Amino acid sequence: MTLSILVAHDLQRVIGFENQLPWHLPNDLKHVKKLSTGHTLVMGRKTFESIGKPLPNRRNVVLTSDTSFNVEGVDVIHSIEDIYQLPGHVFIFGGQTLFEEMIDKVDDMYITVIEGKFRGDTFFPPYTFEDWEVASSVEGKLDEKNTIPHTFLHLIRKKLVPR
Ligand SMILES: NC(=O)c1ccc[n+]([C@@H]2O[C@H](COP(=O)([O-])OP(=O)(O)OC[C@H]3O[C@@H](n4cnc5c(N)ncnc54)[C@H](OP(=O)(O)O)[C@@H]3O)[C@@H](O)[C@H]2O)c1
Repeated sequence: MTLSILVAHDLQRVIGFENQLPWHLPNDLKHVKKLSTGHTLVMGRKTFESIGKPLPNRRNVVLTSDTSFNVEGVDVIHSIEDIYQLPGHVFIFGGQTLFEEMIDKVDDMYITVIEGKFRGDTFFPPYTFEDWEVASSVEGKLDEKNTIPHTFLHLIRKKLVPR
């Protein structure tokens, strides 16, 4: 069951400020929608509270220690271990804590690199391309509504081989 990270981060790996995306970029929300519709998003509780409602047309799974959590349209899990039981293509959708927890465990990552420097208070963990093969790299198209340069990366973990 393919396990992927799904994230947008800026040139300094910022992913959030005051529990919201620091950028306004409609084409990347379209990207997220295209990739995850019909599949599963796993997210930590703050990320979920940030969006406020489940994203439509896909399974929303929320990781929390709160056994009181029960939101309509949302499935709850209480540990990381539960992620590996989830059927199908599972995307780790945030936030900083969950990415830190999962970056060493996922098969691959769909990263939108936001090609600017924003003020942030939450970050994606450092990673090196030494470890990740660029399966694809696609420059986002800019327009009136989408004015920050950005790049769609699909990265796949490199195998460790002798020599
Ligand atoms: N740029 C992007 O693509 C993107 C995408 C999504 C989110 N974000 C940003 O990320 C930020 C939030 O990140 P964050 O790290 O502060 O919060 P987070 O990871 O979204 O939520 C953390 C919460 O998840 C629960 N949790 C995490 N690990 C757990 C475990 N092993 N077992 C049980 N529960 C666990 C805990 O909830 P309880 O405290 O309820 O137990 C924890 O407080 C927001 O600013 C958001 O905008 C960015």
